[PDB]
Formats: sequence, C-alpha cells, structure tokens
Amino acid sequence: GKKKVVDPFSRKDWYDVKAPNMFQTRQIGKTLVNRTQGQRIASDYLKGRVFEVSLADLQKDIDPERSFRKFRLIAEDVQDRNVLCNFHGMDLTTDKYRSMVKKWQTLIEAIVEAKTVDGYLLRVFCIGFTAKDQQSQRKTCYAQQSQVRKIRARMTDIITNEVSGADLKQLVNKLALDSIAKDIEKSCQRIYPLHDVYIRKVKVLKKPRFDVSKLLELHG
Amino acid sequence: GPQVRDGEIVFGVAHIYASFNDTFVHVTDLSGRETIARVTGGMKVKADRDEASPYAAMLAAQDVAEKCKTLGITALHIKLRATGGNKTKTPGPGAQSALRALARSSMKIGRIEDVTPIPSDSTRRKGGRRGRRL
Amino acid sequence: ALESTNARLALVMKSGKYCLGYKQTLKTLRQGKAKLVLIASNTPALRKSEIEYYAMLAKTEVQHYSGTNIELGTACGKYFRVCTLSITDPGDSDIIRSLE
Amino acid sequence: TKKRRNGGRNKHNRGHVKPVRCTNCARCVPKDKAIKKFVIRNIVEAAAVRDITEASIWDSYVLPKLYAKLHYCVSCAIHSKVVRNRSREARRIRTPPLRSFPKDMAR
Amino acid sequence: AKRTKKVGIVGKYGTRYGASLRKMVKKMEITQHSKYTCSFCGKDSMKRAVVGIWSCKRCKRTVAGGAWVYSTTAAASVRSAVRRLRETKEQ
Amino acid sequence: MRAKWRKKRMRRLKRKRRKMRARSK
RNA sequence: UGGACCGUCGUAAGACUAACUUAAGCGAAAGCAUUUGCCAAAGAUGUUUUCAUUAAUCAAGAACGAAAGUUAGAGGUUCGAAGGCGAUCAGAUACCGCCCUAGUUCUAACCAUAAACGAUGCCAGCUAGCAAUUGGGUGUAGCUACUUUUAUGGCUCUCUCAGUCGCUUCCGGGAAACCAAAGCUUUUUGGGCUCCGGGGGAAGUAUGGUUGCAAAGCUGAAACUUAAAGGAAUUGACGGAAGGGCACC
RNA sequence: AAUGGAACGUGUAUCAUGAUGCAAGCUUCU
Repeated sequence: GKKKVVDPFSRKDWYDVKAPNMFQTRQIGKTLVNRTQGQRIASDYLKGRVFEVSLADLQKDIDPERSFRKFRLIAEDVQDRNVLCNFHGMDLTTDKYRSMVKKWQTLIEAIVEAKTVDGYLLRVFCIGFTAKDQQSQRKTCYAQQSQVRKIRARMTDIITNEVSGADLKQLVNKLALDSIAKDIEKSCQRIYPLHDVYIRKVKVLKKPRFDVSKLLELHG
Repeated sequence: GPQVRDGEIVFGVAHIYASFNDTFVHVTDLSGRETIARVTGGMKVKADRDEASPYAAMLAAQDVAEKCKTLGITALHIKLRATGGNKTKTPGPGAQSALRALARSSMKIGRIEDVTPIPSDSTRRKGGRRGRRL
Repeated sequence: ALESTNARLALVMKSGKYCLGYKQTLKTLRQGKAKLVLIASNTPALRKSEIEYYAMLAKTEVQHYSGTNIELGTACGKYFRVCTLSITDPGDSDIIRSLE
Repeated sequence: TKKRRNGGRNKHNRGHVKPVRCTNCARCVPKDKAIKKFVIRNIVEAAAVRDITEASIWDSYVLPKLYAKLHYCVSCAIHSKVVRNRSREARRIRTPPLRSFPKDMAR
Repeated sequence: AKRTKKVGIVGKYGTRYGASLRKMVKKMEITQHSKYTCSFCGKDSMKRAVVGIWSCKRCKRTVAGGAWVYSTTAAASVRSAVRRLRETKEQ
Repeated sequence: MRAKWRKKRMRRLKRKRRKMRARSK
C-alpha cells in the first residue's frame, strides 16, 4: 500500500546527458531523473538506457547530407549531473532506403560479423544499389549475379579489414566520412556499375566489460 | 575535444507514438527510459473516436510541454512511431499536430526521426485471407 | 569441399599397383614400397597412430580420409571394407605428392 | 471468355508467385496481381510546415518524408476508386493520365 | 515369396492389437535389429544389444544410441549445435 | 444453387448412404 | 483497476523474408523470392568432340504431385474452420467486432486431387514489323573502372540463336471476342502421335470393381426428364460500378 | 583432500624498470 503524494513531476530531479567526443556537440541534453532516495538507486536508473538521435542534427550539418543516418547512444556512467554516452549502434532512416529502392534494379545485401580491438563484436550490413549506364537504352539494368555474388564477396572482404582497425572509435570514424562506402565503390564498379552504398545498420551486442578507464577517454 | 559549457539548449526525447484510435506524446529522459508526463490525447477528450484526433493531440502536446519546461527540459529531439509491423504502418492523424504543437511551446527542436520499426518479414496480418471486408 | 580422391583412386587402380589392409600396408611401409599411405577416419585409434608412426619414421606421407571403409573400398571399386591403403606405384598420377 | 489476355496480371512463365497481404483487407493475392501505389508524403503535412519551421530552431531544416508502398486487392482498390471500371477498349489501353503532376494521396 | 505385402514383421502380432498400432511397429522393428555403419570401424556391423546400447560385432566398440535407432533425430541437431558454440568461444 | 454446394450436397449424401449400406453389410 | 494500453530497454517463443520483385528467371509439372557452405541435377550458348538413327509420341505401368482432410511426434507465435460472445438485422447462425479450437509450421507417413489455368497436348518445319525481356556468343579502334596504359569486367552500341511475352498490324484462321497461333486446320484431308466431346439435365450421381485408415478419389451408367441449352457480339433497360454536365421543382 | 586472502614468473589494457586494474599459473585427438 504505497500511495505517493501527487505531482511526482515535482519529485523528479534534474540531470545532464553528454554525447561523444569526436562528433561535435558534447551536450545532447538535460533530462529529468528520479530524486535519489536510499530506497531508489537513480544512478542505476540512468545506466541501462539506450537512446537514438540522427548524427546530422548533433553534428549540426545545416544542409544535412547526413540526414538519414541514425546513431545510438548508451548512458554508461553517472557523476554529478553528467552522463557519458558511448557508441551503441548506427541504423539508417527508412525514408532514404525506401525512396531509392524503385523497381528497375538488382539489389544486393552483404553480411560481416567481425571483432574490434576491444571485445565489441559488431555486425555490419552493407547494402548495394545498382546503376544504369549513361544513355542505357535498356530501361531495367539487371546484374548477371556472378556479378552480385562477386560484389558480395568483395563487400565482405573490404568491411572485415575496416572493422579491425582499432575499436568503435576508429570504426565509427570510418562510418562518418564514409571511406568504407568509397572503398566499396572503387572495388564494386570494376565488377558492375553501382549507385548508393551505405553501411545500413550496425549492432554491437557483445560489449566486453564496463572497462571504465578506457571508457573515460571518450569523456571530454 | 570541445569541453562543455553549461546553460541550454538542453534536449530530451519527445517519443511520439501516433497510431489510429489513439495518439501518445510520451516525453522522456534523453537516454529513454525515465519519463516526465506521458499525457495522451485520450484524457484530453472523451468521445472514444476523437482520442486520435489532431485536436486532442495538440492539447496533449501543450499539456506535456509545460511539465517539461517548468522542470528544466528546455528542448526535445523527436522520435515518431507508426504502429510499424503487421499493423497499419501508417502514422496516426494526431502525429503531425503533436509534432508542431510541441515546438510551438518554446521547446527547441533538433531531430525529427521516423523510428517506425519495419518488418523484414513477419507472419500473418490479421483478417485471415478472406480479409476484413467493410 | 571434396570431391577429391574418388577420381584419383580410380586412376591408381587402373594404371598402378595396390596393397590394401593392415598386414600388407605395414609390409609395404616396412619395405619402403609404400609411397603413400592412406588411413581411414574410422581406423581403431591404435592403428591410426601406428600407421602414422611407421610412416613418420619412413618419411612417407599419410593422407587422412574424409570418409568411411565402404567409401574407401567403393573408391577402389572392390566390394570390401578397406581400412588402409598403400599406393605402391601409380603410373599417371600427380597423386604421389598429394595431401587431402 | 478471356476478356483479359494476361488472365489476372502478367503471370506468363511463372504462374505462381508468393502472395502479399493487402493493406486494406489483409487478404492474400500473388505479387503479380497487386495494384500497388507508392505513397510519398511529408511528415508535417501542408499547413503545419509554416508553423513548425518558425518554432523549430534550425536554419531551414528540409522536412523528412514518409514512404509506405501499399498493396491492394482488386476488390479493395475499386471500392476506394483506385481503379475505375474501364473500357472494353480502354482496359487494353495502358498509358496513364495526370495532366498536372502533384499526385493524389489525400484522404 | 514376398509372403505378405502389407504386414512384414508385424505378422507376429497377427489379428491382435489393431492395425494402426501395428503400422507404427513396422518402422521401429525395422530400425532395431538393423546393421548400422559404425563410425569407428566403417563396417556396417552394429546391432542393437538392449534399449539404448548398440554394440559393433567387430572392433567391439559399443556406442550409446537412441532406443530404436542408433541416431535419434534430436541427437544429430544436439551434437552440431554444441560443436558450433565451441568454435566461437575459443576463437 | 452453384456447382460447389450442389457437389457438397452429393458428397454429404454419399456419406449418409455409405453409413446406411454399412449397417446391412 | 489503477498500470492496462502505451513508451523504453532487453529477452523468450514460433513464424516469415515486405520494399527490392517484374509481362523477369528456374523447374517436367505441382511449385520455387534472407544469408552462406556442400552434394549432385536442368537448361540456353558454345564445341572442325563422340555416337552414327540411337529417335518421335504414347494404352498399361511408374515418377513427382499446392491445399484441405487424415496417422504419430515435435511445434503452435501468428492467423485462424467449429464454439461462445457485441452490434447489425425479422433471422446473423453472417459480412462486421472479440476470445479461439482443429488447422497453419516442421518431421516420418497418407491422399492424388484444385480455376493442378496460359481454360489452349507434346515433338519438327514454314508463314510479319518494332521495341522491350532472360541467357550465351561474334565485333566494339564505345563510355567507365586500372598498372605508365593495357590485358581483365559490366552496360550501351552492332550482329545472332535459343526463352518467356507485349505492341500494332494478318500477310491466315474465327461466330465474334480474339489468335503470330487458335496460321499452313484445304475446295468435305496432311508431318508424327495421344487424350477428350458428339443435345441440355439426371450425373461425376447410381452400380460394381479399384485405391484409400478414413475422408474421399478413379473408372462411370441408366431409367426418366426436356426444346431448348451454351458462347459471342449489338442495342436498350438497370446498378448501394465510374466521370462529366445541366436547373434556386 | 586443496576453501578464502596473498605470495614467483607471465601478458593485454592504461602511463612514462616501476605502478596501476582485468586475464594467466595446471597434463587434451589417441
């Protein structure tokens, strides 16, 4: 038989959430956490939580080339109105993917699972879109699929190298400039002319240890 | 590695789930799970068919925005969510009206995201094959 | 993968020369006539390692079979359950220097 | 009589293609036989765009858009007037025709 | 003579114990008493000694198996699954 | 009355008839 | 009854590959859309390889054979026959709304049937333009990708087979709708071969045989009934099928 | 009948021989 006062809003504290270092704006917010009781661990009720904001907005690219690319954060550690927020994942907006994908083209999907230098084992989904040649009288441009298989073989070959090049930090940096997309592009076009390529989704789920010392490197 | 200065523009996450038959504007912790003031369009109007209405949704968004603003969430990033699924997948009519009403309460906006989780492939949508006539 | 040896063993049967079975294979291993020794995956643990060690001291190369006895024997085309082979002189082979 | 040369829709050399469930009746129809129309809309819909841009911090923004490719049964489509009872002559006729451009996609 | 087309082995049970039950028996009593390929001798000399135990007549390697079948359907899947998890933990 | 439902009437009637014949066997 | 519903996060379970995905492919056909590995198959192309008429098509017989239904497990998330519910409605037993069983799924067995449909047997030749479209090949002194340029690859461009179709015309057929096959079906004829129909109903029923665990399925009458029946196009009438107009009934 | 806590050597991760926390100390077809 609990029964709390009312206006529990006037019982939920205040807190600042910090984004990551190598983005741009290391404030992404302030938000309203439960007041620390000795019958509630508000710090634990800040930690498990995972957020997504598109990197474009945080990066504050005014005309956003980055508009689609969705980015996940996880609120690692609580210290005096500051919450750190490491890399958790990167998805993609449904808007971009769906609009590009208009009949008349072979579609490719590739898979990699590979391990970073720290024990995050992350799975990247490379998604290939295919391009009609200039003055292609052929309205539909279809791959022979020796092509598609070979592109898939190249897609996985390129992404595996890239993952193991230093931790999530260096991995996400490759995502940011999209050097992966360019390396895909030079290699794929030898096989077959290709349009739009992105790293589409990445899920980390193995996350090694809390490893707070190396974690605090991220903390500016 | 550009430090942090105190003092606003300090964002939260709006989490709008705007479905047909009811629209929710659930403003939460930026990290997600710890909330302030869920306040649906439902308690804004008692018609049962108008719970989804953009009239209801506007009022809900306005009510929530006061609770957020007084306690020191100046601003919010926004996640919009269909029903996404073997469900309609179309955003509910109160969705746009919630979105614009949250902004027009001096709440600063930076993100409009469509989180709507899209099936790569999923079983049987309701109505079993001689499908939902009328 | 593999394929591989079903094609190879047919050629050795046709052109070349064979001794199958522990007693003859050991005799050919001792005598040095055994250019190659092939051991089933099945062979009772002892005899896998014997025949390896007669081979190690002989410096002869051991090929470890992907399949059974019936698989060995059907490959030789003999109706019999072969648990060891020595290939003693195969006349068309690139098979003399091979490891599965 | 075979009015339609294609039977239902364009099945030649496949005859049986995995069915997709119709977003209006939730039915079952093979993928060749769907009337499909591409729903392209802004999230902020018409009037509200003036109101949001002023309220929202950003220098211009440029609105995210909604994509939902809906799949209709023939029964579904003609009730909702997607396909309107053509021609013994004009069933055969492909073409389109808009005049204006900016595609309907209301309610 | 193919003496009985339908019954085969279940003619021992003749008239007693209803036809549908007797069809079930026919599969099981075939799989038991059947010579299986011993993985450890490559010879098909493995026969059912008792309910869960198959002894290979030659090499005398005696293997634990399913009650009517050397390999039960669950087992094959079981053994592949553990083996695959083994690979990922190690490297 | 449509061929399917007529066909079902005869199928239903065949099981009725089979039962009757089965009594007298 | 306050914590559904909802949000958020993870996880369990089973299912399934939206968009991409087609007048596009494969497979003898049923059927076959996630990734990757293996095993073997098929087809087009190409082959100055071989064989040297082996072939073509088929009662019987067999192989494969969606779904429901059925036997035994696993599995049961989802949808969901039956049931019981709320409205609607004279009735609802239904459409509609809820809960949901067998069932969906998978495995070992059945069954042998569907609009199993492209309503169109298969194999061969011949009889019309164009552009798509699947695949291979000949030329590319074409664009792009690169190594100092190449060599390679993909696409277009050109040319050609064999595939599936379309468009518009027949240059024939047809009663027409249509059909590049439904043409060459003759002037009572045309390669070869099967199968099926010979008024409509009774009737895919009866009956027996057969197959099936069973449900059923195959083979399949007649009595008797009856002057029409079917398909087509045409014009009207009529729509709670679709678009325009016109009038202060 | 080998519990808990540490002590020899190792090494990764962090910082310029030492310190710091986590791994290691021990025989794998047969």
